[PDB]
Amino acid sequence: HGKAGRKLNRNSSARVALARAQATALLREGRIQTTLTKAKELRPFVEQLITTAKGGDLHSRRLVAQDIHDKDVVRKVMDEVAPKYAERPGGYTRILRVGTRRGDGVTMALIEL
Amino acid sequence: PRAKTGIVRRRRHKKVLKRAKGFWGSRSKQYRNAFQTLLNAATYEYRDRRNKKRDFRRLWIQRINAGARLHGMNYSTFINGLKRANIDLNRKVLADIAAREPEAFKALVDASRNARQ
Amino acid sequence: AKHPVPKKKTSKSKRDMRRSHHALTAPNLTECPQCHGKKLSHHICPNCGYYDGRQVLA
Amino acid sequence: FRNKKQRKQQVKLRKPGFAVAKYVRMSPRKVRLVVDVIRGKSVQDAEDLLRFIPRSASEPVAKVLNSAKANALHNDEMLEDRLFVKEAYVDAGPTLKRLIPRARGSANIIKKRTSHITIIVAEKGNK
RNA sequence: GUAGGGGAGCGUUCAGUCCGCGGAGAAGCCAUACCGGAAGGAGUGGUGGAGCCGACUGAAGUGCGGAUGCCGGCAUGAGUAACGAUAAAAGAAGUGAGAAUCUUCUUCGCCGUAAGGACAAGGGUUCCUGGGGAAGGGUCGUCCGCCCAGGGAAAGUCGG
RNA sequence: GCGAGAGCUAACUUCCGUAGCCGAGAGGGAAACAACCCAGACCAUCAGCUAAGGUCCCUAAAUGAUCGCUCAGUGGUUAA
RNA sequence: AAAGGUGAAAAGAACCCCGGGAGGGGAGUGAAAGAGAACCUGAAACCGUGGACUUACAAGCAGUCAUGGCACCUUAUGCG
Ligand SMILES: CC[C@H]1OC(=O)[C@H](C)[C@@H](OC(=O)N2C=CC[C@@H]2c2ccc(NC(C)=O)cc2)[C@H](C)[C@@H](O[C@@H]2O[C@H](C)C[C@H](N(C)C)[C@H]2O)[C@](C)(OC)C[C@@H](C)C(=O)[C@H](C)[C@H]2NC(=O)O[C@@]21C
Ligand SMILES: [Mg+2]
Ligand SMILES: [Mg+2]
Repeated sequence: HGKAGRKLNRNSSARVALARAQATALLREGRIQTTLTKAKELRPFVEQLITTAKGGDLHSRRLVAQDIHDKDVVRKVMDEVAPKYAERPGGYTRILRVGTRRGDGVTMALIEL
Repeated sequence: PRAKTGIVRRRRHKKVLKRAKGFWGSRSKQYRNAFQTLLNAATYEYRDRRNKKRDFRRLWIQRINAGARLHGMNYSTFINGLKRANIDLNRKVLADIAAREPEAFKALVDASRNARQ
Repeated sequence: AKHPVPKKKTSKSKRDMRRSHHALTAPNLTECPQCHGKKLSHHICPNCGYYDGRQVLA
Repeated sequence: FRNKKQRKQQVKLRKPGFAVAKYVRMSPRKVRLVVDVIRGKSVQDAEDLLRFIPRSASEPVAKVLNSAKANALHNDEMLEDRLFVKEAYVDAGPTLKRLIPRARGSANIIKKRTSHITIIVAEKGNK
């Protein structure tokens, strides 16, 4: 059959780049408009980065630095965002569905922190 | 001079096309098949004209021993009596009597039974 | 040449018969609570940009 | 009555609540699909549905509907809150033929079909 | 009743003669349950918008279902196969009637004895600027090698 | 079909003679079926008699009459 | 190669509405716009929209004949 669990519409290398790229964008911007699916897939990965950063020690930073290649974003996540989510029992990131696009007819969506 | 087709064909074509009234698909729409269908219809038309003449006699014969048997007779037997009573030359519309007027039909069954026995 | 090929033209009937399932389904449009311009269920209202509060610009 | 000659000058032939987008560069078949939902519906539902049918034929069709609406009001002085899609149909425009190249040297012909999208609005009237 | 022979005619164009018809509506087209033994031929209505039946005789590029017939239009296959290298992409900001596709920023990825750069051949204005947005662009374009207008090309020593 | 040869006293075989039909023959019959049986369609009828064939029901018309035979479904695959 | 046709005259449609436009509807011109510049007639194949009668136990050279049901009366109520 196919009872696995994850997505991949590209190849290993790329599936990672995308997740890391959208993870960097959401943390840079605070909210990003993307395809509904790409947004559904992004949600767990960014939520996981917030928890790693919630450590607040060097090891926790360097672990974020593995997926967040932008130096300024890693500082923002580490010193600004994770602290704010201290008492949030890791949940925050929400998805809003906008509606169908022109060229491909794809339903767009929002993903905000 | 030059004698072009213009009108002659279209008139002949529309004629055949109009014979094809409630013909299915292309048979009522395209000339070649419309005309083609009509050749076969021709066979059917000439045949069925003299075929209906067999069909009705059979319907009539059927209604006859239907009534003849109702009074304990049959077609073979009932018609033989009506033949023996020469006087009876009914033959045609002997089925209307059997269908519409039972009382009157009995009279003929009774008359046939006599001329026979 | 072009290996399997159709044997006869498919009639005006036959062709249209397979078309019986092509008819589009109109959206289930709902009236918007705070600008009334119709919206899709579970989507942000295109006119006011609301989804309980106003989420999107314009 | 008189004769035809006179009738032509006496009665001048009107198109109440009718509009047409002639020579629309889309395929009839494809365009019909959208028109098919809009037919019979009240000009406002028609307007609202079109904004959400995710088909590119939607824009052309919606435009005709607004022309038919405007015409119904401005020209024929009809009542807006009574307008409905009495009739809509897509007729085939002339085909833009184009020559596409295939394998081993052979050519083919692409038919870029065009549409004649006509929609006619009328007042409802139950009574 | 096949090949075939014989007979009687229907229809088309052109011509000559006669009789007429027509913008108060010709031909042609469309509908029709009427007529004649057939080919066929009328009446009526509709459309058309300027030519034209009927009769007698003459003449023919004179009657089509076929020829893998010729020209043209339009169907079926079917909303199907495909959309031309598996070197990706992501987001933000801008523009606009309209934006996955145009511009800008930041990343990402691919080539790097090349997928960078300079000629020659060949092409012929494709170059730059401003504007366009029907077709061309395998999708969309607000963009382009496309469309319009203006400009640009400078030799005693380079090549002839 | 009949009369012969060739052939295996095979062939929907071949080749002569002869008669018929099909070819160029519609109509009924033989389930279907060029040829066999009946019969040669000038047109019309919602009249009648017959032919070859038929008369349980499909399917027109006797589930007729008399004396018999056959119980194998023989009838509804051939021989020593 | 293929390609001809507004109208008698350009009087070639000012102005208003929907639309970026295309396209259309009006107003006006004209005898006619039932001639509007994809401009005489505008067949047929082919694509639709609307109405009548119909069709989801049916084996189909798609007709033909017979009958019944519905429907319509402009060579048309005995009949169609
Ligand atoms: C690849 C495409 C091309 O087709 C081809 O080449 C393929 C391979 C050929 O197949 C064949 O030969 N075989 C296929 C089956 C057996 C045979 C074959 C026999 C023996 C061997 N031996 C070994 C041991 O290998 C191999 C193949 C084609 C089909 C050929 O047709 C066959 O002809 C035989 C004579 C009679 C066959 N039937 C009728 C019995 C018939 O099938 C032929 C002649 O084309 C060559 C047709 C014409 C129409 C074309 O020319 C088209 C336009 C081609 N031209 C073009 O470019 O496209 C093509 C379609
Ligand atoms: Mg032909
Ligand atoms: Mg023996």
